[PDB]
Amino acid sequence: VRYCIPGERLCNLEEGSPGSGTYTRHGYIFSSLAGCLMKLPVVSVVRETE
Amino acid sequence: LLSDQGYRVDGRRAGELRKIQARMGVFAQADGSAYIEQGNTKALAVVYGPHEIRGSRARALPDRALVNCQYSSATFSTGERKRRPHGDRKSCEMGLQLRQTFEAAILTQLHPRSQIDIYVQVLQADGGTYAACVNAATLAVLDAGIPMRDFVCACSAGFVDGTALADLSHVEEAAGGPQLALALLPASGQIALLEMDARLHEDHLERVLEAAAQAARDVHTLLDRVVRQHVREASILLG
Amino acid sequence: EEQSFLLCEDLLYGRMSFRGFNPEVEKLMLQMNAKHK
Amino acid sequence: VTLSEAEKVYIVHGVQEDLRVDGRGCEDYRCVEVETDVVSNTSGSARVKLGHTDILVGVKAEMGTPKLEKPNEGYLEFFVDCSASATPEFEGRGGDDLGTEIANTLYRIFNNKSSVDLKTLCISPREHCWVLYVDVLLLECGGNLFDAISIAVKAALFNTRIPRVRVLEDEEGSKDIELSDDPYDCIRLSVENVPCIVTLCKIGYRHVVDATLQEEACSLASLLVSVTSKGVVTCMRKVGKGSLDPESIFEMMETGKRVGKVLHASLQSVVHKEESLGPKRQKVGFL
Amino acid sequence: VILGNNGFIWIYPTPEHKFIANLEPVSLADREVISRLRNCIISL
Amino acid sequence: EYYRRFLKENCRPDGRELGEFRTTTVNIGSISTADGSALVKLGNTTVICGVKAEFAAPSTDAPDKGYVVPNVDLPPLCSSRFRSGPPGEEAQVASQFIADVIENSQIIQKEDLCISPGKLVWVLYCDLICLDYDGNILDACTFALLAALKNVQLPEVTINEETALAEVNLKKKSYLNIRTHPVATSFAVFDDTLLIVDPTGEEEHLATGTLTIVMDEEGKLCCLHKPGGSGLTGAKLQDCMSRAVTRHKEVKKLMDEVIKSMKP
Amino acid sequence: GCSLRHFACEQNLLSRPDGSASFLQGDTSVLAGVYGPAEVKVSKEIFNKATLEVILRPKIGLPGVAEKSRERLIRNTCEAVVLGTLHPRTSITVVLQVVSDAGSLLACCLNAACMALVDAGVPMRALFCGVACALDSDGTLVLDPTSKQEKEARAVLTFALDSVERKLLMSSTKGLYSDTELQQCLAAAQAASQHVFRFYRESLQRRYSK
Amino acid sequence: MAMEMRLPVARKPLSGRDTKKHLVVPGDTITTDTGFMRGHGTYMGEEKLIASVAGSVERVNKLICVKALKTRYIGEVGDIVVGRITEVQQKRWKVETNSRLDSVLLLSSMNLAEDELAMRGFLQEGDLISAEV
Amino acid sequence: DHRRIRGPEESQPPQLYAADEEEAPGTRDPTRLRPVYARAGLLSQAKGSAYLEAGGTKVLCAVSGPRQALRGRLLCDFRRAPFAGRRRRAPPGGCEERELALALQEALEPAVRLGRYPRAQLEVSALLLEDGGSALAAALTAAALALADAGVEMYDLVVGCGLSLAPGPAPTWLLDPTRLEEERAAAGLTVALMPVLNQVAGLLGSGEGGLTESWAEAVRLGLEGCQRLYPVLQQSLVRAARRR
Amino acid sequence: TKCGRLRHKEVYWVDSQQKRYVPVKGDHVIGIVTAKSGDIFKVDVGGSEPASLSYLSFEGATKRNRPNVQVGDLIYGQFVVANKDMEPEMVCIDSCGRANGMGVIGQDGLLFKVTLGLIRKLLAPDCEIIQEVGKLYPLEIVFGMNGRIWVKAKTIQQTLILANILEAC
Amino acid sequence: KETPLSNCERRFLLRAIEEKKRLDGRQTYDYRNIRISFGTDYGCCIVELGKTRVLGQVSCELVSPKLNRATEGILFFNLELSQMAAPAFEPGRQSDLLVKLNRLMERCLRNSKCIDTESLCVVAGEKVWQIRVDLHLLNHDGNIIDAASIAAIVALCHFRRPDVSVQGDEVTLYTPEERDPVPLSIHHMPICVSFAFFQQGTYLLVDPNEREERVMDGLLVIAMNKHREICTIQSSGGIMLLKDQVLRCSKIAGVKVAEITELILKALENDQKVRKEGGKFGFAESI
Repeated sequence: VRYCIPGERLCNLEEGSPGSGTYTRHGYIFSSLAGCLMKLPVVSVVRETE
Repeated sequence: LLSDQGYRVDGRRAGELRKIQARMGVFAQADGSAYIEQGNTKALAVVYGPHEIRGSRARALPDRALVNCQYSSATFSTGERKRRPHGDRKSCEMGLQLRQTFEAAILTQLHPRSQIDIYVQVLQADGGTYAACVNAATLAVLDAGIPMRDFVCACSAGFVDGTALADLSHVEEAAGGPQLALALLPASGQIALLEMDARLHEDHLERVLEAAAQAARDVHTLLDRVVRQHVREASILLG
Repeated sequence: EEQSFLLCEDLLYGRMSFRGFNPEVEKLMLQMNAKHK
Repeated sequence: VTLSEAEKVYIVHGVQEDLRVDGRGCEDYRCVEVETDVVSNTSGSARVKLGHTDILVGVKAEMGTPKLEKPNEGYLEFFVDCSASATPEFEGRGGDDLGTEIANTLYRIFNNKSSVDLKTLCISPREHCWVLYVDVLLLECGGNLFDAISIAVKAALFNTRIPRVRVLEDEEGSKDIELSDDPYDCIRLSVENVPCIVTLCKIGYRHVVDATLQEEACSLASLLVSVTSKGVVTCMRKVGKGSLDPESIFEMMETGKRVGKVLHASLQSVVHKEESLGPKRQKVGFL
Repeated sequence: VILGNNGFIWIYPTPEHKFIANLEPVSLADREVISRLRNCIISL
Repeated sequence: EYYRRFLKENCRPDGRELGEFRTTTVNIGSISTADGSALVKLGNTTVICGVKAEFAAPSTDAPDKGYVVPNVDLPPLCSSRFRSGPPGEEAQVASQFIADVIENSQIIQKEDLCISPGKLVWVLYCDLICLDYDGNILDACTFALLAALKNVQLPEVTINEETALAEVNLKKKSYLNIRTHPVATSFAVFDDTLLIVDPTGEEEHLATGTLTIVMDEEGKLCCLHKPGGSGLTGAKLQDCMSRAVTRHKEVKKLMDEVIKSMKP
Repeated sequence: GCSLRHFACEQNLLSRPDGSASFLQGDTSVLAGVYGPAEVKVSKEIFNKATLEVILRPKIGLPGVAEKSRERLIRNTCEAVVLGTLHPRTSITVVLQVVSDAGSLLACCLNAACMALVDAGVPMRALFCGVACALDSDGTLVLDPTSKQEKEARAVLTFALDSVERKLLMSSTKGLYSDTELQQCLAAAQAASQHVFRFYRESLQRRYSK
Repeated sequence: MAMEMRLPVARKPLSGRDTKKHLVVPGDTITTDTGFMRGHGTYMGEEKLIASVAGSVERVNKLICVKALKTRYIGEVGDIVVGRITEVQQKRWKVETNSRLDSVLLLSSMNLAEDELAMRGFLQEGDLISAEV
Repeated sequence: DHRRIRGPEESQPPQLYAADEEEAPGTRDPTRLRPVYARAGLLSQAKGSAYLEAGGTKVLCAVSGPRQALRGRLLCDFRRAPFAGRRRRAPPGGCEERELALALQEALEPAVRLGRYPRAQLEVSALLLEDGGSALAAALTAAALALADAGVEMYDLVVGCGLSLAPGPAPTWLLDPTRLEEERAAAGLTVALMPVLNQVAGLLGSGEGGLTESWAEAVRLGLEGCQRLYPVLQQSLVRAARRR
Repeated sequence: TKCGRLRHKEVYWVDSQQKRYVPVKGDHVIGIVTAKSGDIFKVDVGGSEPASLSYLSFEGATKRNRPNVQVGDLIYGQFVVANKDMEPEMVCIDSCGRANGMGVIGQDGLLFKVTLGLIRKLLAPDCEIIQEVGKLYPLEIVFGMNGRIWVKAKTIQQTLILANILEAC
Repeated sequence: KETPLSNCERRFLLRAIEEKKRLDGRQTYDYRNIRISFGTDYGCCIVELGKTRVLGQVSCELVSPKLNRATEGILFFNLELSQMAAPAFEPGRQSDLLVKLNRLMERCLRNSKCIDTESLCVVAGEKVWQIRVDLHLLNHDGNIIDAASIAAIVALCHFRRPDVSVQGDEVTLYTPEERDPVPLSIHHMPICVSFAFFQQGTYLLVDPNEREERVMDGLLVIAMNKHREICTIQSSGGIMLLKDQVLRCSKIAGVKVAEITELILKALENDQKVRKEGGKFGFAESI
């Protein structure tokens, strides 16, 4: 388990697909919320309440 | 000293006006734009014409048009700097009387659900502000082609030493006391608006009112030339 | 339990006329009177 | 909402290859009109006309308390009336919003203590000093709003004539002040250290000086650099919704100081051409 | 060019194919001819 | 929830029972630039009180009295019920409450604020910004006011040779004197004569009536503020008095311990 | 020996409002006009209860902060006594204009508001009235003080009381009193409330003569 | 990088007009021959045809009207028009031209429920359209 | 005017009447940061909150949640506390506060993506309790952390640092000054950049004197300072998330 | 809940001279047309919220025949639904399906407003003023339970004297 | 949210105008029966123009003078529309009628030189009396102009100010217990008369009430004097009128100002003869 901040990158496009609460730059998937991540996987970062 | 041996402070008699020069079509960005000057009083008028209501859509009347007038004086008009925000009372009135005079003769009947805005900005006030604003707004409306009943002209008059005076300056409104401005449409002789703040006796009243109306007619015999001159040098370029 | 006021005490009629002034009005008033009586 | 996105992408592709919608280059102003001394009820007056946009500036003189922070010399005051003459969008209350912001920037442009020589404005210290009321009344807003205001306030401060007053004071109350005659009044301000604002609005890979309304509306962000005559740079500002990459700041800063030199020298030459030419002549025309 | 019967004039480069948004960049000579027509319309 | 949903439990849903004057902490002298500062945290309700001092001219009716002006501001920082711009109704009511508490209790003689009677006099601006609003803003406001006026230090001033002189860092600071100690306790009233102590936001909002008692040491009542009605009898007010004495004793112990801690 | 000064009460003066109550207490004078059930803006839509606005204006100066606190006290007393669950999504406006300030404004204001809510016809559970006591330096209390008795005294208390069981509805304070003084002023206020509640019934019989 | 400033040049009248078009200002009287119908840009006053907008006059065998020089666009049947989209209402779009009201474009005229939410996609708020009236 | 309790007519601060010569604080290292204490989620009734402390500078921020192409619009309100600083400002303010609010709004919109918020608005409220130093940058940092803990979508955090110039004969830029170092100062600058995307989000700095090279060096030094300052904010927001 | 004199009939009821009308189910009320919105058009009653009317509720109307209702004309009818929960709605038809004088009143007759206690006094079967008024000269009047009186006589002077004598007691 | 007027109301009322008959039964040239009542303290008046109640109060303080006018006292007027007067008079909604009444009252009773300002100055430049009058509209059923002018003149006549004694630089005021408050110096009593014009100036009416203002299209205000001097006139409503009409209107306005000046003098005499013998409020003639 790990919590993540919006600025830091997660993985490349070959290792994962942008599913929810993230965004995609050239060669990278960056998180876009403050919370924990869950996861050709679909990785997405959410917060515990909603 | 205001009038001795028939001559005034400016050096003009009791009947004649100031020198007034009106220029039409200043701001091509807007719809109708006029710039008028009566002596040293500068007036600038912009009308954006019959555009549809942008926001607050409950304001629209079903039969006739709506007229919105806003009076704003420049902050550097007189010697003392005055501030137009938090100094709204004098202005609110000066806007509502413009609303009255231009709901009087603008033919709102031809424009249902229509907003006509008349913005007047005064750049240098030297007495007779209201008449200059009404004349600027009339030239501005007749730029934009909103069809109205009559050419509208306004002037002012005072009463000193048994004689009536026309088109007062700031000096004559300062010390004197009897002011009387009126707005007039001369095709029918109907007085469109009266303003008078004085201690004037009843037996003189009719006299100064005649002189006031007479001054208004002189304005109608001058600005008309300008308008015709303007529209003549339109048509030569067209056909 | 009901705030009525016509079916509390007693009312009169609907559109009461006078002086055979109108016309259809007299008949309506008569009908109302008949209902009352 | 003011223009579509297809015409946005056409404008940005015109921008990247040095031909905008009017045919100007990357670093070219359009024609700029400067008129001195319009309003005859001020100490100083200027009118400035760029394409569609119109800025008129009047400067008066007043007497008042200097301050308590800086006691021995005077200060400046700014008020911008974003009037209802320009758009019906700001009619009753929206003008005081935008007309706030411009005014704030001007304070920064005159927060130097080396901008304009305030030691000239002192009458007698801690008692009476002059307060330059500078009022900016824009007639019609047509794009690139900050450049013409700076050009106008520089021209109006050049036209500013302050009357020579010396105050005699006695052991009594004695507020008697002279106001000597002969309106010769050589308290004309030294304007050569007064800065001008240049915008550098960014549209694509290339940055563009003097955007119009379309060219601002297609753009994301903008840099706001105030340049003096020689090389002196007063406050910088980022204006805009978008972001801005770091090396573009340095490129736009050098381009800004270049355009600042050109503007300043040309304005000094033009206003000296005004005062060299017939102060009783020329028949000053606002039509 | 489209000369509307209201006060609009629209200027667009001519297509050879003879809707969909063709968002390709227009060539430079075509752009400069487009911008020469616009300034002449302004002057008129 | 509902009135039955809070009434059928008949025990506070926080976990606190009844008459549980909840956890209060203070910080003393945290904000260094102001002359006096107080931070009060009671049951995640957070109030900062700050005191500024400025010279001014007294009135003609009161030539030697000294002004003190409280202002309780409620920004939208705390909760979503407060809007931007001018202060709402709640801030004005709380401001007039702090004002007439200062007026009625006489925690400071006005006459001690004089410098030269007729020409210059101190003005104490007491500004109170709420940070997180849950409930009982009046208690936290007046208690932060006490702690902040405990932190008030003023420098020596003297008018000599037509010049007013102040020596701030010249070791001439002195504590402003206090006469009394007013402490407020506020109660929430449900309609079935079940009155509770120190309500929270949902707890006050579904409740009908509100009562407030400000008490000195001796048993003097500063003000009895009760809008809202819902019926009341005097024996209930005697019970209110009997509990508010104990809460006054507790908060005096707490404030004395914190001042003795920040003695050096 | 504790008794009020002279009362005078008048109904139905104004034409346009839904209710009108003039209340003259000694020298002081409060006029109250109340609009009945009427239309609300959408922002104040409360589905259970009726919104109850109170505006209070003194005659000199524009109204300020303390008057806002007083009119909040008025709105809470009235919504405690106005049976407002019967009329949902309607607005009742209670307007008060101070005619003559001779001391104890809140008592005369509450009496005028009660008579105005009666005559306008808004359904209520009970009547309510206001009185005031003044505690001097010695401790002799005076019911309904004058401006000079209010000025000299060390404590001024204003109580709004209820008509069913004489319970305390509203209380306002300028003073430094103790609890036993509070209890005595409350008992004297209950006796004064008995007198005023008889005065309500006498005037309401004086109206319905025809 | 060069900039240019100049003194503002005063406008010149620049005169031969050679025009006989008959010109009116509002308030004056149109010459009345019996058998005129009516016109737009004028009104009836005191049983006399009074023009109401400054400009030239046009005479048809039955129609007498006043043609102005600067008006906003008037609705005419067979004209082609360019317009800018302002709002996306439920059954129609609002199109702004330089007419006295924002023009309306019903969905039933557009050649492409299934229409309601997809209406936003293929005609964006703020683009430029051209159509017949 | 009449919605607050009025008092005296005109008041003066004591520091102008105070007769003392306050010494300059001396010489320091240029890249000497202040220690940073930040924690997020402090408030309860707000959706997201942050508290930021640096030496003598305190700032708090909280975010009201979303309420009811189309695009979101975050309007931000910036109030200074009336007892921050030597002189006491008016409780409305009105002149300088709107000027700082425009800096906040024009620096936060590159951070918050707004395509995910149709027809909604966000209220960012910043409050400056103690004006110990760099006033605009700490407000930016705390507003960024409060928006991040509030749960709105972003691209990056916003880290801002202010600069200042000592008016000596050799102008040497100082980093993160104190209030006395601004009072002695001639010119002060403030930058803020998103460190991951490495783009400047907003720069506002009033000048007294300089040259084009010196402003460039100050900008790149401020970028180094914010990039340097980032990880403490990172670990603080991680701990605040671990409380959740 | 109100001040008044208690009266009983075999129900207990109190009456009060009050001006504002509360919407009560099944009363004869003169209302004023505010505007029309499609099938329904709204009517001002003088109560909390304006009521609704459907054009098919008038006598002998369908989609083929619109009843002639103009904005700003008074209408005599009765409420079918009137409670605290929703906005009220009225009709101009009987329970069997005919109009017993309901609908548009018309023009040329003075409208004014009185207290509800005056209507509850005048519309008793034992009354005094109405028989004298009918005895003196010709006229015709309409009462409305929200406190509204419409009058018409042959001439204007008798209409004014009728209005004064009706409202002045 | 106000109740709209019927079409039949308009038609019947215009048909009543076309035969010169009002609603209540008076003629065209008749004011309603007025009543003047006084408060307990000085300067509190209640004017009933007939189902229209206006409250008037005069307060007075000591304020430092305005700098340009060092030797006279300031008058400050406030006509505020109370909430109880009309159901559409929500605060902030009716700005137009508020400004239109406020400026008319201010121009009349300031620029008419009705009450003296030069009698008020205590110490030149330092201490001067400052008079603030407040008029509250309580019930709206007719001319607010006429009733407001009556209430303001009666309140200025009835007000008394506390005495001050000037000795050197000592300014010693007294309580109302220690000295009798002197009455205020009044030159003359100007008053307003409202005229209603119907269907483009064919039919002249005096004093319209509520329905009579809703059906009208023209309003005119003439302010006159005891000595038959015209103080102020103002037109409103957007009507067009010939000068013969205002020339015949001044005469009727002179007759009316004479009668109401008679009523105000009877009011003051009756109130003073009441207060000479035990103290009360002095009713006044209602005719």
